[PDB]
Amino acid sequence: VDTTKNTKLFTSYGVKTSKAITTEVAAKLISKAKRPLFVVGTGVLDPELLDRAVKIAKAKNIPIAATGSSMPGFVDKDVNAKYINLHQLGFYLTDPDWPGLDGNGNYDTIILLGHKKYYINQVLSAVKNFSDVKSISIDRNYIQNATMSFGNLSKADHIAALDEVIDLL
Amino acid sequence: GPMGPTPFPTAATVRDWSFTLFDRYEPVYTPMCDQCCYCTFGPCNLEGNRRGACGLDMKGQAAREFFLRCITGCACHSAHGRHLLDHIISIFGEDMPINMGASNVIAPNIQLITGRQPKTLGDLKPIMEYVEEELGQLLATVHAGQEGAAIDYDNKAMLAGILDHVGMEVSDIAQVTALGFPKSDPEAPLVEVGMGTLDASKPVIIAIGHNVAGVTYIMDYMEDNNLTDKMEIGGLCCTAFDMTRYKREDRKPPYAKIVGTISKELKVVRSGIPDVIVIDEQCVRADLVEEGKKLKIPVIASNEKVMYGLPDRTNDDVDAIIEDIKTGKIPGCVMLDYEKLGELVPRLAMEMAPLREGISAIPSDEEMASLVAKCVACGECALACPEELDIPDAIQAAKEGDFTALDFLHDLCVGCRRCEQVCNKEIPILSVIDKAAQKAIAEEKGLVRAGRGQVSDAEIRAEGLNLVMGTTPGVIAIIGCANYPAGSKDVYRIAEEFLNRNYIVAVSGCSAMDIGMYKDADGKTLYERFPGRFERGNILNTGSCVSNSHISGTCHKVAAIFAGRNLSGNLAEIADYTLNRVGAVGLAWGAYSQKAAAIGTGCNMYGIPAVLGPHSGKYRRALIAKTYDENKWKVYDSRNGSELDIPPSPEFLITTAETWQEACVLLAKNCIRPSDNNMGRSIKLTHWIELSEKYLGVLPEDWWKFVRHEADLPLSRREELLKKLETEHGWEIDWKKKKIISGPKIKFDVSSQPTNLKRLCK
Amino acid sequence: PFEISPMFEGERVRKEGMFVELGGPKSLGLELVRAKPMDEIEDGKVTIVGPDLKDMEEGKTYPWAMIFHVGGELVEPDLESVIERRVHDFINYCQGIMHLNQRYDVWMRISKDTAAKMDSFEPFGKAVMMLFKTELPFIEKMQVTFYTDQAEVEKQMAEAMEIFKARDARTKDLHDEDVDVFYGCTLCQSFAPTNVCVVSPDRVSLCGAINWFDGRAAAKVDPEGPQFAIEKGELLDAKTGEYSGVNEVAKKLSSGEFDKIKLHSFFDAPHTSCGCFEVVGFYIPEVDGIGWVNREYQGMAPNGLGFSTMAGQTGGGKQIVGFLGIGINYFYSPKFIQADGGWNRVVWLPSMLKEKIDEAIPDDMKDKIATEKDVTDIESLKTFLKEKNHPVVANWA
Ligand code: SF4
Ligand code: SF4
Ligand code: SF4
Ligand code: SF4
Ligand code: SF4
Ligand code: NI
Ligand code: NI
Repeated sequence: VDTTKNTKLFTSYGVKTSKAITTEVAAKLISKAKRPLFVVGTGVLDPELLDRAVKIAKAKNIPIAATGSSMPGFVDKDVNAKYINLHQLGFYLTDPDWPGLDGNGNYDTIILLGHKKYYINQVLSAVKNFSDVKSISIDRNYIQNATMSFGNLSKADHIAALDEVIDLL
Repeated sequence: GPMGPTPFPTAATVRDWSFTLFDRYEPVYTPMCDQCCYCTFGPCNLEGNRRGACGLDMKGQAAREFFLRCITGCACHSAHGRHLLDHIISIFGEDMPINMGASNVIAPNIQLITGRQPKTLGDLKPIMEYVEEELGQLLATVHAGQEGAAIDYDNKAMLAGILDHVGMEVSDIAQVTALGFPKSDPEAPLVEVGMGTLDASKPVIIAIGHNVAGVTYIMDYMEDNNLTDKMEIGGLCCTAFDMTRYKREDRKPPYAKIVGTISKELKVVRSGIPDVIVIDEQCVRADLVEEGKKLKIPVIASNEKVMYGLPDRTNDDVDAIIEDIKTGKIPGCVMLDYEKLGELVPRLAMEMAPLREGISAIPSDEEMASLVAKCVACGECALACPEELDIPDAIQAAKEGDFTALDFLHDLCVGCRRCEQVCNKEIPILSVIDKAAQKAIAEEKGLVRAGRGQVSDAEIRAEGLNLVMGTTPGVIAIIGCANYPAGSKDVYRIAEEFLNRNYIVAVSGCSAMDIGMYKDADGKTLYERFPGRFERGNILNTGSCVSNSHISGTCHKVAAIFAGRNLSGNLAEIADYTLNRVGAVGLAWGAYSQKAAAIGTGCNMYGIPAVLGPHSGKYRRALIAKTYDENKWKVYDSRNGSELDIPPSPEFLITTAETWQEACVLLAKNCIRPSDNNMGRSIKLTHWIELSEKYLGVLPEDWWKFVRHEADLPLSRREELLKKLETEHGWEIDWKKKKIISGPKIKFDVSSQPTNLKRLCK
Repeated sequence: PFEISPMFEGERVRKEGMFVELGGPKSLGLELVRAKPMDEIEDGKVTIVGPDLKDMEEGKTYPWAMIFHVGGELVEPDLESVIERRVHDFINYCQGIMHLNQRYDVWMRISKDTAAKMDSFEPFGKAVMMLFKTELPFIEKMQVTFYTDQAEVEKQMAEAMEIFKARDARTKDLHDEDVDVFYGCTLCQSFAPTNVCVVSPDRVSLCGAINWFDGRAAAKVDPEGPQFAIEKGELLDAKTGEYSGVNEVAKKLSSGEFDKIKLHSFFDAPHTSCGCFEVVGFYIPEVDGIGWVNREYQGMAPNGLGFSTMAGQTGGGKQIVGFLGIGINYFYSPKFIQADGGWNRVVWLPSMLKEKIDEAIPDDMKDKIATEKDVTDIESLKTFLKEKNHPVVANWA
């Protein structure tokens, strides 16, 4: 289940690179967040991914930004989720004065799950270069532009890692 | 007669309008890299918004890169237009009048930008000149140490976009007037599209590119010798539309066929279908010779832009070239003489068809079984796939006689070969996918409407009434390239959804080809289900890429017809009018090229919002507005000059979307305009709420921000929404009259005239 | 039941995919709206006589007469037809229900899924009545009666024939002196800001979609909206259709672009057109005549200009003297360009327009108007008007 193994890329965004963290470090970083925002994508509609995302969000009462067409999954659920565009969210996160979804203020750390690499990397470029909002990627693809991320994982390995993170939250 | 303030504009003249746009729609930079490779002082690490050795920060670098893409697209359009215009004037004479259609303004973009009113063909000659001169100036800005601020690169990119639109309009006007293209015909002939439309029992010529000059000579030679009934000619990319519009103003069915978009470019070559390949200018794969020589498929260059490192046989005899290509060392030649090319290509195809028989890259069933058994699931192909397809899972499934995963992956794949070059086993994954989807390819047949040209000044008037009486919810312009994230069916789904709700859908480029490819359960396509008129519930295909200048021009005509505004040198006025009143949104789902960037930027400078595919985030620039900041949503009333509030729509000038449901919701929401009356606002709110509920499970949270009047609400759920307004928002409402008496922050007043310019206020 | 939405307007229920066909060519179909005082009208009530939705067989045709009884404080029969003019659209708001034509040519079908889901006619009529009450809020009470017997539908159709004849006669006999208010429309100000429209019983609106009754009903719906009532007040010129109230309202709502607007005039402050006129009218000064061109004419006028060019000079909400935009029913107005001589000034017309508006051209002036078949150039027009004794000959000295 070791996630920090396959730190392999096809192209590089430069010298600065994401940190490949284990399940324990990811759980600690999620539990220590001052104001986390669970940024989720349309790729979470897989039943295992959806169940694990709901459990992760409800474990720490994390509000969800359901970017893309991922809102229909959370309508029947209980987690507080709101819809927003990923590009618009990336633009807003670089603004310290943004009230946010609840109006309580801008966020600190964003958790990413269920995204396409060429899209989330492009948004994270702006987010990580023009702001101080940290990003934790619990997806099965190694995201370079995130502050912390999992390594390249199999789907079964990703499911196991998500389950372990749930049991360690 | 009357001229505006900005004829023949430059970077300084359009600075005010671009800056006004950027104050509301802030630029968002998503850099594609942390380094600069430009000059020997580098490469410079600009990560963390640091500065290079020239003092340029990363925002400036991203702005410069996007500006370079825009000027490259503008240069492509302008150079194609210049070559076409020179050839047309050489053959047909410089005194040929412009015959574009039944219209009052025949060159809306030329009049809007330059301020001139061309009449003949030679009148287009100075305009092109102006563009090229400006290009040089803009190109000078790509040099190191040529600008410090990113806003000054964004303004120059906007200028590049509008110049690009001028170039496309010049090119399309010249080609339509000269080569007898359809002139605003709502009943343009239908032409077959797909790989399953080329009969392999005849010699096959395949034309790839964007020009039509040599293609016209090829068709003329085919027609003169009566070879049209025994030789099949197909077009890839916009040259297919250009060849299927050739002399098709009489609506006779065309013998030319359309193969597909750029994605099919390699796949057809892999199938052995083509017998001769001709390449003109652009959107041409740079390894066609590499994959064609293996199959003995001659490749012929026809333009000085693309010589493909081939020998130049221009001054020679056709028989010697034919003999050398047939049995010799050269896989092709550069044939810059158009008559010689038009004579050589048919004879070469005829003499090569019986000699390349039974040659294709498709593996045998046993060969494909061995190939699928060779894999070890190392994951390199999935890592190198631009669309991130799950190739190893498909190969593992197919190891046990399950060839349907590759069949599914065929539509999503773009035929880019990048997976093959990282496979240590040398497995031709592209050919494996083609073999698995052979039957589906054989089933691929569709119909598309030929390029009508521009929209006539009668259909615009016929549709203005429908747009003001709340029966046409808006205009959706589906354009762009074919680098789709999830296959070519997304554009079809979006177009079908918006046509079912009686929008005005206008299509062009590769998107039209990939929309006209999915027959319905009744065996019909969208172009046969809905007519090609400019009216609600109708879909019209303007034509090739250079036809997009008409779509934007349509918006300008709306300003010049119903408002009577001057077009000559009135970029700011007409752009403000379009931004505040005309409901039109562009959609580029698969844009990859710099031409698409130029077209989108030019549309943005005209005030038309655009939604692009998820890949377009690699363009490094978007334009998004801050909804929460209420001080960035104020205009001036053109009668009082006082400050007036507007609804936050459109909320962006260019943006990206991940899935097609999100694109549908964004397109529906962004058709709203501040000046909409009760009926138009009501119908737009109805469709936006319905789409949001259908594709997101929830209804929007900002709907109340667009309700100025009790007539603004949808008809079906008026009481259900008024109760929510009273309860959730606390608005004051009268129940006997079903009237909102208080609560809106903007009182409805149809006579109000929003403006972003203080120089046009009483 | 079903879902009401304007998306299902192009839904065509084919014969292979429909439960029952109501009305149409083979049978006799009818729809009607009748106004009654608000004491015999029951809201939320549908009366069905004979067979119902569950008592019908597939692939058949039924008469299917529909009668609507409306009641309200400010409801008068003059708007009945106006209500009918919406019925079609409302029927096309119910999913799986197809409506075609109006008056006595109605053709309503029902889909298999919709018929299997409803199982009766009560919810459909209730939804139609709820839409009509939501759209026009002045309708306090509304009731519907559905007839499916052949004999009852024939009786209702005879009554509807007499009612339609009476309504058409009343509409024709209405004039500008039988009324005290005109109706102003500014809905086009979304695209033509300084453009006001005034409609009177003797002058149909610009686009042909609005009449005096339509504007009156719209003003009743919302007096202070973009469709308002104008008090003509003191008449200033009967020949040129000048009214003080209309003049002041035009000055107020025009942002000071045109001070005066003279109805039924061609050169003295004419009506202002945005871009949406069904018909355009040009003035030939060599022949001192007026020609007209409709939107669908792909040919060219004797001056050498088509509809697009000759319509690109009369628009924008301005008041340029010369070309004037009008509708299609304006030819039937008794005071048709009266201050210009009227039909005595029309010199040229396309063949399609003449064959369409034959009912408006007087019997004496029918053989006095040129067509594109007869005249190709201006000299040919002069020769044609010299041969056929057009009254415009006298003005030439
Ligand atoms: S943008 Fe491309 S060429 Fe320039 S430094 Fe980055 S990777 Fe290299
Ligand atoms: S242009 Fe500037 S940032 Fe780029 S390499 Fe040269 S000095 Fe460095
Ligand atoms: S690169 Fe080749 S060997 Fe590796 S997983 Fe892909 S197909 Fe298999
Ligand atoms: S050829 Fe197709 S499957 Fe292979 S990398 Fe390119 S897009 Fe992916
Ligand atoms: S043209 Fe017709 S719809 Fe437009 S403002 Fe005039 S009367 Fe109203
Ligand atoms: Ni109008
Ligand atoms: Ni108009």
